[PDB]
Amino acid sequence: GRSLKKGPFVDDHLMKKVEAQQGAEKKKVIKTWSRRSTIFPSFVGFTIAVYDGRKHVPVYIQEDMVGHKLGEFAPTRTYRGH
Amino acid sequence: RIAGVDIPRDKRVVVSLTYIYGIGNTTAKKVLANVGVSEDVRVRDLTNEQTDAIRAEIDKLKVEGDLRREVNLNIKRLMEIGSYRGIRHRRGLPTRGQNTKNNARTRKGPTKTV
Amino acid sequence: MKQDIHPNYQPVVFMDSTTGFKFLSGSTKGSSETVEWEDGNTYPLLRVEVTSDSHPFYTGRQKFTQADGRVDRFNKKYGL
Amino acid sequence: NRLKEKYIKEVTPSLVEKFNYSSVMQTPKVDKIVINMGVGDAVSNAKNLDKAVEELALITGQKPLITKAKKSIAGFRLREGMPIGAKVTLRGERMYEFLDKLVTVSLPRVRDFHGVSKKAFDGRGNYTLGIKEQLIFPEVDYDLVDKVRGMDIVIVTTANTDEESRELLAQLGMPFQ
RNA sequence: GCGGUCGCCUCCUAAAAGGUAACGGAGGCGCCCAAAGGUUCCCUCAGAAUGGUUGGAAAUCAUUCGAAGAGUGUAAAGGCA
RNA sequence: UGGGCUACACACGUGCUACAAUGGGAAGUACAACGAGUCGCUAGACCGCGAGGUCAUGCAAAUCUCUUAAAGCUUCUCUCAGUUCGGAUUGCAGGCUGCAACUCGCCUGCAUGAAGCCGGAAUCGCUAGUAAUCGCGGAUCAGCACGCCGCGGUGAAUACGUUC
Ligand SMILES: [K+]
Ligand SMILES: [K+]
Ligand SMILES: [K+]
Ligand SMILES: [K+]
Ligand SMILES: [K+]
Ligand SMILES: [K+]
Ligand SMILES: [K+]
Ligand SMILES: [K+]
Ligand SMILES: [Mg+2]
Ligand SMILES: [Mg+2]
Ligand SMILES: [Mg+2]
Ligand SMILES: [Mg+2]
Ligand SMILES: [Mg+2]
Ligand SMILES: [Mg+2]
Ligand SMILES: [Mg+2]
Ligand SMILES: [Mg+2]
Ligand SMILES: [Mg+2]
Repeated sequence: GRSLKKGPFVDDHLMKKVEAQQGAEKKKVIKTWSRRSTIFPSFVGFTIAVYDGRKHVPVYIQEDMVGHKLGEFAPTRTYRGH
Repeated sequence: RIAGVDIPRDKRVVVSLTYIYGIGNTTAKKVLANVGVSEDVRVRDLTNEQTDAIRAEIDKLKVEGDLRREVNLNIKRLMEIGSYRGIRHRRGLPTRGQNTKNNARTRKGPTKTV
Repeated sequence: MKQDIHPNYQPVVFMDSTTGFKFLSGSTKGSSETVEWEDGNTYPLLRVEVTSDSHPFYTGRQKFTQADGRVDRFNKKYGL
Repeated sequence: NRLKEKYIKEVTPSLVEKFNYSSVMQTPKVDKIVINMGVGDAVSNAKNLDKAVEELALITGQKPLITKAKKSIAGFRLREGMPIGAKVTLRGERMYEFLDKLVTVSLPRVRDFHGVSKKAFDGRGNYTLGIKEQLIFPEVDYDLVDKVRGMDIVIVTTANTDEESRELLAQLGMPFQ
């Protein structure tokens, strides 16, 4: 998969927002279009409203969720059955 | 026998070890190399001391119930976080990016002609 | 006790293979190997790999590593 | 007899002290072990019951008594008097030997054995263990079993209270959860 | 006339002995059992709670409560632990 | 900017791989053609089990490279087994390309080993270097083919005849 040398990936604007909110007693929702961002241990404890193609779905971060792309946690399309 | 699974007796030792869950052809060759046992000799001819050494190698390995619990823990982990992968597991659909308009029988199951 | 209706029963010694902890108990199975025992008596022996003493629960210390969390895995992989 | 020796030597004084028993006669003890094997499959084929009986006999060392349905039940395709379910009663030396073997050998071999429950008490001081599967007893031979089956072992003691039963069973050796 | 009924057993009617009618109110019988008979010995139930693999309301097992609330081949009454 | 065209109870077409011994696995060994290459083809060497990474060479090319082709042939192993057939699905760990691989790429290692035992009604191509069968190149192209174009290797059976 992702080359180890390149290190983990995350959008700079999203990274800046989380860093500014790090010293926050109560984390506020972070509205992002960035599906590409990988989740980080620092990201733990936050709720991120990730765009799903038509709206930002909030998703809560936790230690288990770290290490995966944000966009995965927000399904794009809806299918109920036939 | 080795880890609680009666490996075939007449077959060659390499294939008999593969019959162990969690051990493929590559791992079987590796453990036989470690133990010094020839790959051709059948298990029914393998001496007890060879079996003890092979058991020691496998004990060092992680296989069978241990491996199944580990992999199922990962799948359970996906589902519990509720990832896209977890939902794929939940609904029995291809998780690695396959198309589903056709095929996908392996994950979906048998055809429902409706 | 009625005769000729019960399966055969005989005293048999047990040793924990992991530790060698030894105890005498009856059994229906028969072990070709026989060992001696205090009071100078020989009985069939059933070697046991997993016994009370061997199994981690009875000891109170568990061998398994409990796996590693993804946070720590990520830290290790990317040196963070 | 080892378990009996352990009881009389360690357990009896310990329980006497803990519960301040005026006379040693108050000491709770294991009265009997009733191993019950419920086999409804006997209705479909009595050979399942036969093999269950044979395996039970090998495990216990005594020929089991084949209980019968006291009442006909259509829900299970059951007819009154059908020989469904078996049991063995162990007392004295055989009781102690089987319990000791169960504690030492049988219990660890249970898959992912984290111990036995701690709430399975009748409320009077008698315990019952629901074994999910055989092959944990060394005599089962792990291959003769055409159908895997469990059982329900009932430890009946003279303890008036479940607490005394639990402590006695723990001291005798019981991996509660 | 049509329908019903015709012999035998049980209950109510039946008015605390017995008996007692109606095209009065309810049900059964035309067998069964080689033990479901005789005798000797032994035993006590139905259900409920609690606990318990398959197993679920409910199969089998255990403790406790439980005087009959079960069973008594076959209707009912009487009787029987 | 993000998402979709990649959905998915099912139906159909077109192909890829298989169901095994005329085979699979290990080792040895031999013979092509068509075409592509400047920031691209890339020799050799170091590291890596591998995908590849590092150093580095020649070549704008009948001059160097892609590129010692695969079936083949010769030995060893497997012995009729849903298997040492099968390689779906799935977990982990990697490689790359790219700002970016979750939606949603390819490839590799370990792990697993799905259906599948030659296929109903019917249906497709082909008269010879053809069918059948085996690899190789290329266009698109940062990355991505079981498709398409082309190339070469081995190499049949049958044509009685025009009734349908
Ligand atoms: K898809
Ligand atoms: K299709
Ligand atoms: K079509
Ligand atoms: K295709
Ligand atoms: K061969
Ligand atoms: K992708
Ligand atoms: K076909
Ligand atoms: K390409
Ligand atoms: Mg294996
Ligand atoms: Mg895809
Ligand atoms: Mg009167
Ligand atoms: Mg009267
Ligand atoms: Mg009678
Ligand atoms: Mg399309
Ligand atoms: Mg086959
Ligand atoms: Mg022609
Ligand atoms: Mg050709």
